[PDB]
Amino acid sequence: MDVMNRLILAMDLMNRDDALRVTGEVREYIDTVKIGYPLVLSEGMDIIAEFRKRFGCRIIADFKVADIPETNEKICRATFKAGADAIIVHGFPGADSVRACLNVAEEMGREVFLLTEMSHPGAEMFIQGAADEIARMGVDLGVKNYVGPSVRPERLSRLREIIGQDSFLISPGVGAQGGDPGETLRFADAIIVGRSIFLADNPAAAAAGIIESIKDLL
Amino acid sequence: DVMDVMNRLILAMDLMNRDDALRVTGEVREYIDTVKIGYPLVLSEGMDIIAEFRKRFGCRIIADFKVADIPETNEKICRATFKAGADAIIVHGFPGADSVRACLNVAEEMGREVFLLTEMSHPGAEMFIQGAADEIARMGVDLGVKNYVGPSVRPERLSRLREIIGQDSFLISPGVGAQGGDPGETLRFADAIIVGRSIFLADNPAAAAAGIIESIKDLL
Ligand SMILES: O=c1cc(O)n([C@@H]2O[C@H](COP(=O)(O)O)[C@@H](O)[C@H]2O)c(=O)[nH]1
Ligand SMILES: O=c1cc(O)n([C@@H]2O[C@H](COP(=O)(O)O)[C@@H](O)[C@H]2O)c(=O)[nH]1
Repeated sequence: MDVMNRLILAMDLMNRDDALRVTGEVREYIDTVKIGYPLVLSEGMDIIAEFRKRFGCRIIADFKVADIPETNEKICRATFKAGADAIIVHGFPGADSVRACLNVAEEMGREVFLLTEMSHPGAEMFIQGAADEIARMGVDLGVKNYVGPSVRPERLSRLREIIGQDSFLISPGVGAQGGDPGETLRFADAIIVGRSIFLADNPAAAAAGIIESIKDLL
Repeated sequence: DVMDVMNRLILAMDLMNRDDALRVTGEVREYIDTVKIGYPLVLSEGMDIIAEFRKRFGCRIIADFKVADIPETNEKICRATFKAGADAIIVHGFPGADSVRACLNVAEEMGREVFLLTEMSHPGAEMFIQGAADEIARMGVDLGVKNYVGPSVRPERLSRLREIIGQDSFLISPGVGAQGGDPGETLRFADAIIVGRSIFLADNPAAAAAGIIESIKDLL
């Protein structure tokens, strides 16, 4: 997966007008947008097709799928029908739930990203202790795409070690949550950035600035 | 101090087609006044489906969104969900206390309820969730969570969850019917059972619901 400027926009604005305007403002800097439930639940799944029509970007549906296998399959079907190129799945609910997602993705020509460890403080309670094993489970299942936390580079590095250099790894928590763009790209293929761009006075200037700071990694 | 679930039976409406979802829910409305709507239906038909159910049936709506993000995003998801008219939302506990608190804070501000999912009913739950479930439940109690979800298919685990949360907490339980859980046995511990496929895929969903209710008649 070739992500322009190694930068994925997390578009979590909840207003269609603002989301389209801001994305348009930064479109020259990205070709990959992560769309999550804040936008989808506020404006509908039709927003995905609208982004493809306007921007011709790839779309990662950040739905943190975390149900039983039966329901996971339905969620993935509905999501790929709406035009998502990929979907993010939690690993914590175990292997059968992940495999359900992998099956639908294969059927529809899409990718699954496995969320290992998360970036927020609460991740330390239960997720962090399971994260290495979740990553190994991903390897066992043939998962090739992973998500891990920018805010804990030692954990992100360990995740990279587990999955190998051939796997694709993207990482949120850059900017607002304190992660550093350059340090994160030591280990991740691409960084995910939301508020640092979309809440900025000048979103285009914010995006440009982040890219300038990693210019030599591109 | 808890929602009054008619017949102790909650419909899991996981049909993905608006016409079928509406038809089946209409057919069982005399037996059930509380409906669980999840992402299969919402991602297929939009959040306005919640409005449509309220308009047609006047049923309570539990949004089964298994919220499992960072606190910032959890807040936004809860806000959007309550704005659409959901009475309650289901939240995962495994992402930890700050993520749960974020949902509780929005629910408090907006006058709605959070249900905390503590262990799940599928085989995969044994890998990571089961080992964390007792602590997730205890965390819920510490945070002031009053409503919980736990699995019908592991009666020993459901019983332990009930112990942890106490008799005053509200507990609902899926996995009844299609996944093998027994209505009566489950209601030893849960306030209400959640049933999906064994009602909505039945030739006669009303008869399926009526039959389940007949089987637990002495527990109502
Ligand atoms: O561990 C994780 C996994 C995520 O998907 N995310 C997501 O990545 C984005 C981060 O946005 P921001 O740059 O504003 O902090 C949000 O959409 C959030 O839901 C995260 O922050 N941490
Ligand atoms: O542990 C759990 C938690 C759930 O929410 N569920 C949900 O409960 C419902 C079960 O439906 P069914 O009766 O068709 O098996 C589904 O909506 C599923 O997503 C579950 O099955 N197990």
